[PDB]
Amino acid sequence: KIPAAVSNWKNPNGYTVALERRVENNTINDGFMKLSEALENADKKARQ
Amino acid sequence: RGGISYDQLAKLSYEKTLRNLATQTQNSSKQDKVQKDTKTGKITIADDDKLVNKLAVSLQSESKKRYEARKRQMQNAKTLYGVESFINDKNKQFNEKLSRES
Amino acid sequence: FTLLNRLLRLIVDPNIADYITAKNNVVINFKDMSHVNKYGLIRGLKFA
Amino acid sequence: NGPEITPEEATTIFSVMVEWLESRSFSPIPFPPLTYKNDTKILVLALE
Repeated sequence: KIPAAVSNWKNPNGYTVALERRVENNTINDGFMKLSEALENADKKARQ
Repeated sequence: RGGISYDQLAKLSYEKTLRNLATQTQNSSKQDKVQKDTKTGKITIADDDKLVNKLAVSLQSESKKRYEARKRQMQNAKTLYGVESFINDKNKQFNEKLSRES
Repeated sequence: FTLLNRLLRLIVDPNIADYITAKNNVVINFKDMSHVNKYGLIRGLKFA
Repeated sequence: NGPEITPEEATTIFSVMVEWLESRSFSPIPFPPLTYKNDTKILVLALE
């Protein structure tokens, strides 16, 4: 069974359809953890 | 679950009409050839005027009934669903198709 | 930006540094196409 | 793929900059005072 075809771009006829017919998972990487920590620590060391 | 292929459906309808016909026969019991020309091969088959009229009446009647029931589903169909905004009838019908797609 | 924020911390008060750092992450829009700018510099800012 | 800078290289960089900014004896720039003597003059140019 083929669903209906509803586009954001065009409604030539004027069919009014619910907003949910018009209307991501992955997280960060440990690289961000490492980098933020290194800048944090080296910053502390330098300031001290 | 579910759908049915166009053959099995055809058979079922055939049986249904057989029962209807057999009921005409019983109620009619309660109320109570081949010639081919030599010149041309045109075949002719003797016919009873009765049961032909009854046939035409049967077809017409069933067509009326189907047309009417579908028409009642027309009537209720538009009067039932008032939820979402609609510009015209055809919109509301389309969005009911979207209710069928769910 | 994780680095920019720090190297601007050295030179400038953390208020302006944080400001600049945030200003570069903005949704970029060309017609249909849109994406957050998560990485590189935007050279069009007056202070870029 | 995460950022490409790595924590080590980042630490090296930040260290370099700090060493310079001490070598110069640099003052982090002050955020503009609520009252600034030159503030009006700068504002006129930016609007121009």
